[PDB]
Amino acid sequence: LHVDVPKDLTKPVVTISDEPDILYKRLSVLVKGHDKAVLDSYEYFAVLAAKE
Amino acid sequence: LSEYAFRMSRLSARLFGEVTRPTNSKSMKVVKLFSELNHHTYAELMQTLRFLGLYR
Amino acid sequence: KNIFTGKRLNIFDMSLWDVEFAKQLATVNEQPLQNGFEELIQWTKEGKLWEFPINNEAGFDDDGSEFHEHIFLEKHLESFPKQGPIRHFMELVTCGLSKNPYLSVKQKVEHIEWFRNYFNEK
Amino acid sequence: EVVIPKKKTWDKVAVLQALASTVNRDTTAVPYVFQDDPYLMPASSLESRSFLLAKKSGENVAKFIINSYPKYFQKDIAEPHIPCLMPEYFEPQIKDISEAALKERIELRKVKASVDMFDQLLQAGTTVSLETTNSLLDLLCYYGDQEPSGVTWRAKNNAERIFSLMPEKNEHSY
Amino acid sequence: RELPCAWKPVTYEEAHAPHYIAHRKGWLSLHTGNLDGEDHAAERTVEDVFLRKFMWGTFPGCLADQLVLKRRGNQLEICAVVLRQLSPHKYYFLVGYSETLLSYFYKCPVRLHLQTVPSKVVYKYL
Amino acid sequence: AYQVHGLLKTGDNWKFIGPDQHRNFYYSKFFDLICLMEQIDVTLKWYEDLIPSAYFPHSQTMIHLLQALDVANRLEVIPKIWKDSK
Amino acid sequence: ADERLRINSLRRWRLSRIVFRHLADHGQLSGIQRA
Amino acid sequence: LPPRTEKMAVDQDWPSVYPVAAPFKPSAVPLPVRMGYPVKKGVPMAKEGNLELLKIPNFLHLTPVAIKKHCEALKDFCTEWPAALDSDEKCEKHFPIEIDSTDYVSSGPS
Repeated sequence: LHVDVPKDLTKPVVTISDEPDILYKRLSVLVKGHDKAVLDSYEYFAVLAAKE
Repeated sequence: LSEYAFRMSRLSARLFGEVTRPTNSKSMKVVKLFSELNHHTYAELMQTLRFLGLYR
Repeated sequence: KNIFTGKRLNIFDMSLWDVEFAKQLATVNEQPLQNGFEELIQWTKEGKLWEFPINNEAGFDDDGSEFHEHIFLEKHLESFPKQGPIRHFMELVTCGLSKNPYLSVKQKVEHIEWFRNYFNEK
Repeated sequence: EVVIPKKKTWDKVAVLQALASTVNRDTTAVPYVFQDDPYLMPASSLESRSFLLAKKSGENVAKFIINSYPKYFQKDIAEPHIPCLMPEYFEPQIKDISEAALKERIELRKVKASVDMFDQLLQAGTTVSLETTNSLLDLLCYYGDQEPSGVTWRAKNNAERIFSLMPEKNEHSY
Repeated sequence: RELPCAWKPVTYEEAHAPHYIAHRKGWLSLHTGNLDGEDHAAERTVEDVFLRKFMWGTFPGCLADQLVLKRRGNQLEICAVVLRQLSPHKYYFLVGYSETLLSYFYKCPVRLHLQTVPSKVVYKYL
Repeated sequence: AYQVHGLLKTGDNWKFIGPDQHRNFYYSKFFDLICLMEQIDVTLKWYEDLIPSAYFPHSQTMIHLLQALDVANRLEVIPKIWKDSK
Repeated sequence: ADERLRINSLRRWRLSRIVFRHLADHGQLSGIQRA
Repeated sequence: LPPRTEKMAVDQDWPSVYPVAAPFKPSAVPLPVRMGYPVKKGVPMAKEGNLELLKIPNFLHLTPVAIKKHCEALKDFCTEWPAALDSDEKCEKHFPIEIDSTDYVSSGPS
């Protein structure tokens, strides 16, 4: 799209509840696959997303 | 084996739900017993779809 | 001046038909899917796709039961002998049942009732 | 001091909606409903409509075969259960002459079956409740004595006969 | 008349022997069932067997090449390669039919991703 | 025309365009308006942004676009339009 | 069944080997390669 | 009819082409990617009709640009770790109990 763009976008509703949230010390994600390249690409994706 | 350790072992059995009374191991078999617990549908579907005129 | 100011009527101040009326209202915004995210959204609203983050016990509640119903089943042994060898056999039976994660409370209770019956005929 | 922040709850599709709101429409592609394959992308509006109609015709034939023979698709494997993938039953299950049967036919929108059941109930001397006959009247009035797929109102049709036959007429009937 | 008188191209996949399944050839079906700890490998195998039979029976003489059965959660993506001999309207009709029938058979959101080719893509000759 | 398009884009308003016939009618007349009044480059931008993703043009829309090109004396672009029409 | 279990108390692919080989040899069984 | 990659500009918005996980489409991917062991005096097979490129679980729908755009819009859903818990040493101090629970992502109907 170069001129024809959506004017406004309906962002999803995120309500700040009143309850306290769970806290996690650690979150270990073990991904198992038959291919090393697939797991390497997934590692790149997950690590990047965690960084942003 | 001290009497103290025996009474304490059957106490810990009460705490963790293990059988407090030692029933040897032969009668324990039902404890294990109660610890654990289509060519048709394929066949007509292929042939049913066949005479409708969409399969082979 | 805008059309929104002027004279008015001044008259007033401040079943199946409904079902099909609402279904016809739905058609007003019934458009074809515009991309893949929209397809995933429609599918998950329909209940097609899995919920993410995935919950391995999604759609299952074990009849809202609590742990004490699964661990402490000796209150179903009240109608049995309290000190004979059936007390031994049935206490050990319920110990076995209390360690079963695959059954719900209802099946365990029915099983205990079957032993109730079986001993009563015998 | 450990200040536990508050839970943020979002509706079941918030993340998908946010991701979609990130992405704009593709200018150089046909709408998502068609295949991107060059031999399959429609070239003209008439061609696009023809493709869409063929797609829907295939879907409708699939629904026809599924509903015709539920037995081959009654085997559920998925957890959580998905009701929208189960066969839909259109045949009345209650066979005896009773007001429940008439309600069942009315729910299933079987106009002729409902009228026949009402006449059988009258012949049996069973008093039909006001709500049941009102629902039958609603079905007849909406569909005009015709089975679901304009129809012109015919004098002395079934709706008028039902209206005349009621011992008591309330606001809803009129 | 008398017994003394009476007495081939390959695709990429047909060309390769089984022992190249992880060296040069890939895998057609892809699912997590066979992994260590994961369950229902036999069920996925039966699903693939029925699904290949049904695709080959529903698009006769159209499939240039074997299917590719991918799985993401519930999703079942049938990435098939077909030809351009049959009319496009019949492709659309069959795609709709097969998707709906397979979705109601496996109780999961099945999908089709046909790729038409002008003709079978030869790799070599054997 | 721009006001109506902007309103159509506000939030989820696009769902109001209606069936395929109505969408084709709306977009054809919108593009006709653009061709008859916009300076040429904006017409071409809209041409790429609307066709074929939004709707499949009719012959008269292409005639209008060619007339707009004529008025803009940018005859150089015509082969691209003919390839697109084919 | 359950009755039988109670009275007792009172006291990988599911295919034929060849059909496995054809699917395994054609690459139709995921992750099963030849050593 | 001709593939639509000829119409794709060199500075177009890639994430719009493949918003989500989609199979390999040689008519949609504007790349001359070739895959396959060449025959004697041959070349790796072209993308058009290539089954091997279609058998890859591609990451075309997850590019660094797409990933950054997605994570920019998903920031709205995140809370903040309580800054008091700077490290483990205070973490087993204020919140002694640790409950470990596991979840599994498989592929299938159940």
